[PDB]
Amino acid sequence: DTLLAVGNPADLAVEAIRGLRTSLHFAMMEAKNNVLMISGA
Amino acid sequence: SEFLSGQAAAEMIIDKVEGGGFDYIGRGQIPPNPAELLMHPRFEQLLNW
Repeated sequence: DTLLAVGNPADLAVEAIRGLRTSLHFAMMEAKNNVLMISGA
Repeated sequence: SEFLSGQAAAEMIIDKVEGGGFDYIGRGQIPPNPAELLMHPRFEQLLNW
């Protein structure tokens, strides 16, 4: 019940999430504001 | 690493290859947060200089 990005910062999943962060830093440009909404099916 | 973390200057990192003819900057000590270090603006300052 603790964040993976804190307990094991060198896990593969956290590396993939850092890749997602770098993707977002370019995707989230020229957006009308700085709000991100993560949803699902 | 020792430059990105801020505990070194831009001049003590550059060394000369013996049988080469080009300078180089080694990684240094392995950090615990590489990808988070590389985002520091000092990296861009180093490249611009």
